[PDB]
Amino acid sequence: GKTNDWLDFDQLAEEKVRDALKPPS
Amino acid sequence: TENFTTNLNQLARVGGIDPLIGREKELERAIQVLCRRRKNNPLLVGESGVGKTAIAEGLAWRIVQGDVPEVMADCTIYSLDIGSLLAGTKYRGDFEKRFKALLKQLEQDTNSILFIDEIHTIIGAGAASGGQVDAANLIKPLLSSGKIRVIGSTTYQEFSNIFEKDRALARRFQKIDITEPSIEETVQIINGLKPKYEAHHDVRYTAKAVRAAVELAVKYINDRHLPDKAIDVIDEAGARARLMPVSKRKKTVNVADIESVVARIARIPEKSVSQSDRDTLKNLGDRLKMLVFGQDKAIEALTEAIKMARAGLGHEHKPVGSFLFAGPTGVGKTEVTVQLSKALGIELLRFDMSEYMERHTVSRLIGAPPGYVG
Amino acid sequence: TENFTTNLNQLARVGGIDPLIGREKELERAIQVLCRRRKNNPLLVGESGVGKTAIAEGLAWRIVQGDVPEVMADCTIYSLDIGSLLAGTKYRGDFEKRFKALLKQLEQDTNSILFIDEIHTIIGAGAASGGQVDAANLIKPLLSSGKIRVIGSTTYQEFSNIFEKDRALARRFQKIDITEPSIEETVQIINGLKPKYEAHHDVRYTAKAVRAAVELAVKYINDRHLPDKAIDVIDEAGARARLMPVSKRKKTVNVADIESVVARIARIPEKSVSQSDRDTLKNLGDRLKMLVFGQDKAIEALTEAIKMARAGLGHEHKPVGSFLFAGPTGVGKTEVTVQLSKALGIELLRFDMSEYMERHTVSRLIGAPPGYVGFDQGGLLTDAVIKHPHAVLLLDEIEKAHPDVFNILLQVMDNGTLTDNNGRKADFRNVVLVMTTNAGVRETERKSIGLIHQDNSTDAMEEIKKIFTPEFRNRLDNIIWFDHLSTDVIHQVVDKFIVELQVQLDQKGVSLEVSQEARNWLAEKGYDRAMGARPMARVIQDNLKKPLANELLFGSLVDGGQVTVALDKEKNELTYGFQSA
Ligand SMILES: Nc1ncnc2c1ncn2[C@@H]1O[C@H](COP(=O)(O)OP(=O)(O)OP(O)(O)=S)[C@@H](O)[C@H]1O
Ligand SMILES: Nc1ncnc2c1ncn2[C@@H]1O[C@H](COP(=O)(O)OP(=O)(O)OP(O)(O)=S)[C@@H](O)[C@H]1O
Ligand SMILES: Nc1ncnc2c1ncn2[C@@H]1O[C@H](COP(=O)(O)OP(=O)(O)OP(O)(O)=S)[C@@H](O)[C@H]1O
Ligand SMILES: Nc1ncnc2c1ncn2[C@@H]1O[C@H](COP(=O)(O)OP(=O)(O)OP(O)(O)=S)[C@@H](O)[C@H]1O
Ligand SMILES: [Mg+2]
Ligand SMILES: [Mg+2]
Ligand SMILES: [Mg+2]
Ligand SMILES: [Mg+2]
Repeated sequence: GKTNDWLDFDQLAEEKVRDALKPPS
Repeated sequence: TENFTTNLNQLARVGGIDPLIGREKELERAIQVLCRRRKNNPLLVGESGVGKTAIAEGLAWRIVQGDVPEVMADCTIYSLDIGSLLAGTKYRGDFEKRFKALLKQLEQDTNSILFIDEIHTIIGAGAASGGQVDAANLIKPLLSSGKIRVIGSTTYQEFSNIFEKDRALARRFQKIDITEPSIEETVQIINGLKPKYEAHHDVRYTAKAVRAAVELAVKYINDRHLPDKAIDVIDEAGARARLMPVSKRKKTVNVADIESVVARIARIPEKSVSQSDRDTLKNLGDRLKMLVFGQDKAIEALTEAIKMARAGLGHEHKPVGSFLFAGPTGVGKTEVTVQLSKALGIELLRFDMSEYMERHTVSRLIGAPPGYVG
Repeated sequence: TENFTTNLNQLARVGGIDPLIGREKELERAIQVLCRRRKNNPLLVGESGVGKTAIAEGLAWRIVQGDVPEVMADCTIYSLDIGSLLAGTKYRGDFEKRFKALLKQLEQDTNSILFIDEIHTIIGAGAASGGQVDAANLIKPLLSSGKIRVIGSTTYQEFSNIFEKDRALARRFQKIDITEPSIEETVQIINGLKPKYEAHHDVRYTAKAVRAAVELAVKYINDRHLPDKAIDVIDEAGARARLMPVSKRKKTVNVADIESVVARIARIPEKSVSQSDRDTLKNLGDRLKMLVFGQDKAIEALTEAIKMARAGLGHEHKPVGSFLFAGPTGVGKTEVTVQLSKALGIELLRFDMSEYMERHTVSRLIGAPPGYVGFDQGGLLTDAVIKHPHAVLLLDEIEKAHPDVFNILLQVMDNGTLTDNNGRKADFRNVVLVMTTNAGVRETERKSIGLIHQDNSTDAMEEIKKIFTPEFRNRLDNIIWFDHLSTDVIHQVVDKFIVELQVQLDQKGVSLEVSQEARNWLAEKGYDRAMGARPMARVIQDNLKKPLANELLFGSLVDGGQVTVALDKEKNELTYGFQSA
């Protein structure tokens, strides 16, 4: 027959961001 | 806490939750798990439409009726909303403060049993780029101790792909396997739910119609489970009766309406063939012979097979007809088939087998196996 | 700081801390690490349910009890809560203040130990947008200096995937590997914890029941570790007695109760089969014989194999039965299997092996390896058996599949387990494997080039040997050769098909009557030894269904009416009486 070619599945990292407050006075 | 969670018990009194029919065996093991000293957090793993949310929500409804055990009585179920918990949590600690407050409330109550639907989501709750602090990690100390009881409902694919990977959380939750009920059990469910559907649509379903929907949907409709399958034919049939007969809308919903709805959902000829369709079947042979002269035997085999299928004498689990047309070139082997589709107004799925000349070409018809290109 | 941490010593004194039985060597190593001059931060790496938390919390129990070394006496163990520390740290630096303030308390005491369960969480903490400062970084200087001692508990997956990545933090923590206890060790643990569970449920557990739970769970449950796995059966068992009405009976928890709990947890048939199941099982063969005629040998193998499994004489690790139904076309190779599941009320896992004709198609069964497009989908065979452990696995047309696919079944037939791509281990102990094959059909159809014909039946047996390797054939319980349908059985087949036609007509209100002479005529016209029962439907379809279908749609039969079929000897042609009525 013919050769069998496999395909990979790239996975990209994803992140979120938190926030820090600071009272003016 | 009131914003993030909703009291299912309160909804039951006002009719928010539908009645729960049967499922005594599934519920019997659910109270035993909840009564456990530790890890008293029952999980409900089953396919879509089996009734997982019906059993968790139904438990609250059953508590109002008073048919639950004494232990379950005086308990209030709370349905956690993940979106509300993670809403406006941009500042660090809002998610933890809200989640910790909820856990403290449940522990203080000593009788409230949380219900987290689609529990796979908490594994991927609020976190930073490298932050591993999630609801699953926070709730783990309490689940093992047994201070709080948490009901969960997730599909088999989600459970294995996501929930199972987190062995620590999976250990705390005791899986309860839910399977689609029998045909006799499904009709009982529809009868229990029939008043709610009848009131909304202002129609009345006959006993024959309900039974027909369950039996007809199991056979004709596929890729959908039995509780959802039957309920879809009941809900959809009610709507049709309400809007189509604008003048003096038919109150009753006969078996004929159920058959028509199943045909649309499954895109197959409806049972109890109509007069217009009947004329086509008797004149099919004559029409085909005019287009394709000679080869009367071929037309007789195709037309007779179609008549039996529509008549209801067709094979239960085999195609309408499998025919091999072997003959000389130019005798109309393919013309009799192309014209047949035109006469019946059905799509012609013409697959040329010249392309599939080697074994490797089989992957094109059925698809490539997982992990390979295409 | 009291809000953030819980005093385990005080907790154990009043209510209980789930005391630790044994683990003397594990505790000794942990105590040794705590006594170290530097990096005295013992870590507890082990599988889920091994008892890591019990060891750390159990240390507090022993300290209050006094059965600990003098150096460790008068020591306070505090269990840190990560959520409490970060609950209100909205403002910048609030988390650092609380964490730093808490650490100072430990240094001042000099005899205080901190227990951080799920220690992987501290690695990422208090990082709002880009902050690299976290509990791990803040605690790192103190750990190296050895001023404070912090016990840790983490799973192998969590440790390697996240904790090991932090090389600096890992260096400070001296890993202590916790290993699953033995059967004897687990019963001792249950006995020590038996009073707590008994008081909760007001039940009692016999010594035999405790031993049965550990042994039975190990055999049928293989997704959890032994300490929790055994305790799960003991806990749920007590609830059953409590749930059942006190008026009828609530005395103790016997071996029978333990078997029922294990059966539901594992979704396997309950031992000590009920009378209802026994009645179905004894008459299973007779019911199958009614549906399938002339294949009694095949039915005997399936019914006897199932009987042995329920009786308790089944294979310890192999499936209920590995049967290769090799026979000619249309001899009932799959009718019995399809009707066996219906009679037993179990799901039928039907897999067509014609699809698996290529070597690369093995991924469909066990799933794609990690890092590929189909890793999420999983294996169709492993997923199906996991959902339905007690079922019938029908691999139709196995010979058509590639020889490589047969190798996958070797472990299934021998060890009753197949590993998925993810690594989950399926259980085939309760699965009735049935591999139907049509090998030798062409050989039998072939005619010998000789004056006298030959017994081609033996030729098909040799072909089986070539197609299947000896190891595969040896694992099979027995190869059942389905004999060609005889003339006598064919008559019963015609009656079976006619009955099916009556069911279809019953829905439309039509009743079909077929004289005995008419049935024989149909059988003789369409009786083919090679083709089998299938041509019977073709003659019935053309003779019975075809005239009835024209009338049903364009005749008297539209409205349900009885019809009589009779044979005309003069013309040797069936006569149909519509009887419009
Ligand atoms: N035992 C039951 N009694 C009454 N209604 C039921 C029962 N089981 C299922 N239903 C109904 O069947 C439909 C689907 O069941 P649900 O429990 O809502 O499904 P689900 O578990 O949310 O499905 P997903 O989201 O696909 S996993 C609803 O109308 C339910 O009320
Ligand atoms: N029996 C027939 N009656 C009328 N027209 C015919 C007949 N057979 C062939 N034709 C004409 O010939 C055209 C082409 O015939 P085809 O469908 O190619 O024949 P075929 O024997 O099915 O071909 P193959 O599959 O290539 S051997 C039709 O579209 C008609 O125009
Ligand atoms: N030697 C032991 N003595 C007493 N109880 C034990 C022992 N080993 C384990 N346990 C039980 O184990 C449970 C608490 O620890 P486990 O859940 O086994 O482990 P764990 O490390 O806390 O698990 P996670 O949270 O899933 S990493 C309780 O049921 C304990 O009684
Ligand atoms: N002994 C039998 N009793 C009743 N029906 C039978 C019998 N043998 C075959 N059949 C019919 O066989 C049809 C289904 O085909 P099977 O018997 O499952 O085929 P098979 O023996 O697996 O051969 P292949 O593999 O399909 S060539 C049904 O219509 C059955 O009624
Ligand atoms: Mg749901
Ligand atoms: Mg052509
Ligand atoms: Mg733990
Ligand atoms: Mg077959």
